[PDB]
This record gives sequence, structure tokens and C-alpha cells, in this order.
Amino acid sequence: GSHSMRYFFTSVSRPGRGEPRFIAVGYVDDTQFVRFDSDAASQRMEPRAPWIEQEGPEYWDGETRKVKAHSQTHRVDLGTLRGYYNQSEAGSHTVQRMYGCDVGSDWRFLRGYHQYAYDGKDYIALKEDLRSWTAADMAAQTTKHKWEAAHVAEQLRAYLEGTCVEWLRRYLENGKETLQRTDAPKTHMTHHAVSDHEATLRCWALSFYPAEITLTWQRDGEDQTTELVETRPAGDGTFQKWAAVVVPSGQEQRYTCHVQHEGLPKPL
Amino acid sequence: EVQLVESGGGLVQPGGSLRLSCAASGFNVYASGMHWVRQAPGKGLEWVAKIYPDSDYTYYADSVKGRFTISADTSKNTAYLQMNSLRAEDTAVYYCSRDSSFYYVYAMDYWGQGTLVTVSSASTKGPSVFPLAPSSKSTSGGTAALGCLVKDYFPEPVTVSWNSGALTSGVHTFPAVLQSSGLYSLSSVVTVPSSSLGTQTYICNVNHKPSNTKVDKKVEPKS
Amino acid sequence: IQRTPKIQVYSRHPAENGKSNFLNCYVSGFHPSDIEVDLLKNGERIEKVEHSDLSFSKDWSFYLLYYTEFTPTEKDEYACRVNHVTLSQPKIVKWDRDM
Amino acid sequence: HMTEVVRHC
Amino acid sequence: DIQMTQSPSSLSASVGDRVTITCRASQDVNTAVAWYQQKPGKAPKLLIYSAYFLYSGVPSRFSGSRSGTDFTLTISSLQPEDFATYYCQQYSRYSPVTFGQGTKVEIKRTVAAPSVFIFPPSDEQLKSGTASVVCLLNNFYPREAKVQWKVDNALQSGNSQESVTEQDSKDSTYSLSSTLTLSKADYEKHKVYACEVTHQGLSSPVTKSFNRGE
Repeated sequence: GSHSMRYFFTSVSRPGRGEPRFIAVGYVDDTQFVRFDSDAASQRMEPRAPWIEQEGPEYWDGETRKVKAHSQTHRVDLGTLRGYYNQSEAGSHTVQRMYGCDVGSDWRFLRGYHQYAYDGKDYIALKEDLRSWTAADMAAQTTKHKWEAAHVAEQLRAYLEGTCVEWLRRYLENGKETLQRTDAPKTHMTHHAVSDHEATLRCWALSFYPAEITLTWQRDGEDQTTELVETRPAGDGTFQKWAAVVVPSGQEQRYTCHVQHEGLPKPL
Repeated sequence: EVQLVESGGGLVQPGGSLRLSCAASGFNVYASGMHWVRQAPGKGLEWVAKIYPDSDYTYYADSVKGRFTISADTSKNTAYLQMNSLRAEDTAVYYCSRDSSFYYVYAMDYWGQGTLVTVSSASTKGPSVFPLAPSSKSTSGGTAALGCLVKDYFPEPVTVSWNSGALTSGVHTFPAVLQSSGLYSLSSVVTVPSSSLGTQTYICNVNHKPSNTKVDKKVEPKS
Repeated sequence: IQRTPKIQVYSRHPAENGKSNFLNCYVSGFHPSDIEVDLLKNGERIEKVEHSDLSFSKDWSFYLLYYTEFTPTEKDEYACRVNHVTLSQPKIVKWDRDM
Repeated sequence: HMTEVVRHC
Repeated sequence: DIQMTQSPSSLSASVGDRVTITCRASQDVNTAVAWYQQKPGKAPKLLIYSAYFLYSGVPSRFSGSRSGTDFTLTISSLQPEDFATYYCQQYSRYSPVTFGQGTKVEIKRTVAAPSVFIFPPSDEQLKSGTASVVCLLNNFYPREAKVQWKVDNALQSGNSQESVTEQDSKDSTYSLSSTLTLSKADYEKHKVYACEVTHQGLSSPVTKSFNRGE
């Protein structure tokens, strides 16, 4: 199976509220395993999974120091980016950064990422090649020239191909029964009349671990191309989703729901 | 095929005159009897007048003798009710019916659809149409209700349709209530699949012919 | 940019009256991050409400799960009230079992 | 294991 | 002046039951008696002429008989579409015909709880200086329901009017509307608007509400 490790950092300015809010979460696949919150009591990188708690004191001092260094940097970035766009000091603004790496079935490096946003819009991103930056506007081109000078891409490329992949392999081994599991979706269908001549068929998929799932309708033979909600967390590690069709009554028997998920041998 | 169509109903001032007309089709007025029967709002049927065109013979109810005159024009195949010195009590739906041509049926076999006569100190006013927007806070079983509220109109007959009549399933148009104001207001609702709300146009067509008002109001979820 | 939140209110396990469960309110696709979320029992705010650590999707829009332990009954009404800068006034979404 | 490589901007 | 008294001014019976309406004449009218079925705001249809004779094309579950000086219309097997008012007339070809007061026939069916909905007034209406709040009770039996309005949990009197549909010709249910009329000024003074419904098919009263925002 394909696997990934991602880090998500959000920094938000709080004019008049004092220091800006910093939140960081670390995922392996769809499983959160670490977090930091500037508002939380500890001021430490906290564990959010069982298999990570077996890592030693040196690991936790290291991650905390690194995340504190990320926050201190963002605390600057917020101010720098206001200057570039000439914005007011009294307004709240949002900086977001996501990085991580991708490993194939064979656990070898597949891809790397490092993206950066300002007020929910693309700012600057590392390309596919991991040697180069895409700058979204004139402001980010300033940052491009600064980061080309400071050799950022070259030192990120070392992390993404090396440290990122080797610790992802280590996490996959530590938390094997949690991360290398595949919970197949528990499925059923519900019926409600909505009219004299119409009725809703809802197709449920629940308690499935990997969020990658496809719910599709068919009538007789061809895919029924209709309501579909975003995949949602159950809150216990597994995920949920439903899909519905409004169908003429007395003709519910000619509709079928199709479920594709890596936990299922073949589609249901 | 026997058919009777009444016309000429409307609003009239007390003391006014009005003439209703009954277009006969698929027979000769000359060979049959015509009656007028009327029905005051939420009352029973009241026979009004009868005529045999061939020999002018006319008969009237005590309540309208000397005010109403029933007549016929053979050349139009039409019978009439000339109504004079009209009072508030004359307010009603007026039906035109005939005697059966068979003779072996002792009854009024064919009736028209009826025409409403409103006897009131004038007061024609068109309606305002407000959307009853389907609620975007559940209030659904998987079905949503939406409607339009047809408010403050006079004299009476208001027609509501949905999507120019294409939508009839689950429509409830309410009997008009008379308000404290002396004006009418009714509601038309329909239940629809709550998932259709994103996709489907819903329009209520309100027609108040007495004021020459047609309104087409689109009804959709608010946000 | 301002993106309006998509709200989903649902149970962790299929709802069975008298059986303990978890009531979820999943708010997603929103920007900015500041949002206010209450779970309601018969219109009145449930206090002990926990929530996920803020994260975001590939379009940079945020998501949060708010949740509380509850035992459903037939007459008890449950809801989620969300206030955001994109919302003119607070949006209230009722818990239906077959949503 | 986060990254050590974070440059201001 | 001959006057016919329709014996029962109203009645309700279940689908399949036998129903007899009587019509009593003030003088002997021989058998010159006809019966009609008028469905609400429709033109009357002839059922029975000369007291006993079925008019052609009328279902045979209708019959007409005499019993001394009273005349009886009988529906041997009541059907949902037979919801109507029924009228007996004394017919004379060459003088004044007169009608009975009529008999309303309700269909009695299985208890059905209403589906309740509440609608706030539209902004289009509020700009005209009045707010109509509507509470709608959908497809229920029987016709008796209680709709109370509570504005910030104060019970209301005299500012609501309701309208009840005619019984449906297939499922034999009622729909009801209660409208709560307020001045924009008085409406904008309060937050929570609730209609609370008591019906036979509801274990406990049901309330549908909104706060004046959303």
C-alpha cells in the first residue's frame, strides 16, 4: 500500500490579543500521531497515538525545539508578509505550511512536498523536482530570491528524500497494527418516502480506516450520474460517508450502490 | 354533448345591477328549462329562477321576485339572469342547470361550473405574494415544505398553481380566510424532496382576475 | 478570502435509544480558522465538548470535529450551532438519525 | 521527525 | 313553500361502511325527490331521481328509497372519493323546486400525526411593515388539532387565524395552516417564535421554532 507522512502548521495573527496562535499536527496516512498548540498548557509537542509514546526523551525535546523554531519563524513571517502587501496592523491574517513525503508499496521514496500559503491562498511551493520554487505573485518572488540565496531547497530535498522517508518507515514498524490495518466499510441502505411518487435511497459506508473510498450509483447497468457528503471522521480512528438518490417509487429495486475501498477484495 | 358555462359574475355595489349569462352547448335552449341555483359562501343550494324559452314562462323564488328577471336568447343559445336592486345577501356562486330532455328523469341532470357574484361596497385590491422559504435548519423528514403566502386581496376568486401547473403532487392551497381588515389571504404549500432544493426551480403562479393581477413568484431557500 | 463552513451532525455508531454513543459536529471547507461551535440538547448548550486539532485540506480550507459523549432518547432534540465571520447570523443544524 | 530547515520570508 | 329537512347535518363513517342519509318533506311530494352529490366548490352531480331510480353512470353502491314520508339515500359501501355534501330536492316541473339543507360526509380513517413546519416572515414582506409567521400541519387525521403560538415563551391570543383544507379524495387527510400576524415593529422586539401542536397521533405536543436570526 502507498503511505505518507505530513506535517500541517497554521499560524494566525491576533492584533491586540498578544502573541499569534500556532497549531502543528503530524499525520502518518490518515492517523494523527503528534501535535503542538501555542494555547495549550504543556508548550511541548504532545503524543496523539499509542505507538509514538515509546520514543525516548531526546525525541520529544528535539520535536518540541523544532516546532518552537517553526513558530518563532512564522511569528516573523506574519509581519514580513503584512509589509509586502501593505496591510493594516489591526487585521488578523493566516499563514499555513504543509510538508512531507510519499513511500510506495515497496516503502521507497515516491514524492516530496513543501507548500506555503498566506490568507488561504498559494504563496510559494517547492516543485516536483525539489530544486525549485513556484511563486504565486510578485511578493513570493522576493521570498523566492531570498530562499535561492539561503540554499533552502537543497537542505529540504535532503530531509524529504532521507530523514522523512526513514522515520515514516520507523513509524510504520512501531505502530503496525494501527497504521498497516485496513478496516473494510460496514454497509447498509436506508429508504424513506418523500412524496406520493418519489423515495430516497441512501447508501451508508461506516467504520472504514482509509478515507480513500468511492460511493457510486447504477441504474440497471450504467452509473447513475444525486447527493454525496464529504467523507467524515467517526472520531475513533475510522471514517464514514453516505450517498443518496431520489428515485421514482416502485423502481427502487433497479438501483444499486457500488463501494470501492482497498479493505474490500472487490467492489460491493 | 351537453355543456353549460356561466359568466358575468363579479363584484357589484349594493343597489347595483348585474347580468349573468349561461352559454348552452350540445342542445337547444328552446326545448328545455333553464334554472339558476345559487350558493352563498358555506351555505346550501338555493333555487332562484326557471324559464321555458318557447313560451316565455318564468318562475322565481320569493327571495328574488321583482328584482331578478330570467330570460333567453335562442339566437345565441344562451339564457340570462338580470339581477337588479342587489343586496349583500345575494352574494353567492350562481349555477345554471337544465331540466333533463329525457322526461323519465324528474331532475336537473346538467349543471355549469358556477360564477361568483360579490355584492359589497366595492373595494377591489390585488394580492401581495410572499415566499414561505423552505427552512435550512432541518425541519425535514427528507422532504421540505415551501409555499407562497397570498395576502390582502379582494374580492375573492384567487387561483394558485406551481410551475405553471406542472407540479400538483403534494400541493395544498388553503381556503381563503377573511381577515379583521375585511380582506382575504390564503397560503399555497407543497412538499418536495429536500435534495431537489439545489437543482429544481419552484414558481407559484397567483392569478386574481378581479384586479387583473398575475404574479409569478420564485420560492427558494434563504442564505 | 472568506469560505463558508459545511456542517455535518451525526453519531459515531448507528443511533440506538438508551445506548451511549458520541454526537459529532464536523465543520469543514471554512476560512478563516476562527469559528465557534456549540452542541445543543433541546436548544441548550452542552458544556463538556471536546474538539480535534485544527488542520486543513489541499485547498487550504480548515476542518474541525467537535464531539461529546451522549445517550440518545426519542424525545431529546440534538443540534449544532456554528458562528463564523461568513455567517450573517448563527446557523443551527438539527441531528436527524438517517441525517 | 519534523524538519530543521525553516527560513523566514 | 315545501321544506325538506336533511336528517343528519353531518356524519363520518369508515371506508366500506353503509351510510343512510334521510330527507323528510313538510307535505306529501309523492316520490318527486332527487338526490345530488356536491364535492366542495364543484358543480353538483345528479345521483337519484324520482326517489328510487339511479341516474345512468352513477355507482350502484348508491340507492334511494322511501320510508313513510321520509326519503333515504344509502351508500352501501362508502369510498374515499364519496366525501361530499349530499342534497335532496323536491322537483316539480312547473313550479318552484326546493332543496334540503344538505349532509356533509367525512371519511373516518386511520389516526395520522401531522408533519409540522414553521416559516418566518420573508424580508420582502418585512419591508412592507408587517410580519406573517406560518405554521403548517401536513396530512393528518382527525380534523382536530390544537396550534398554540409562543413568542419568547409567552402564549398568544387573537393574532392568529387558521385554515383547514377539505378532506383529501384518496388518503382522506387534512392539512392545516395557522398564520401569526405582527407589525414589523412588534416582530423585531423578540427572538424565539414557536408553534406547539397537540394532536391525537402525537404522544406529547410537538413544537417547531426559530430564533429570529437563523
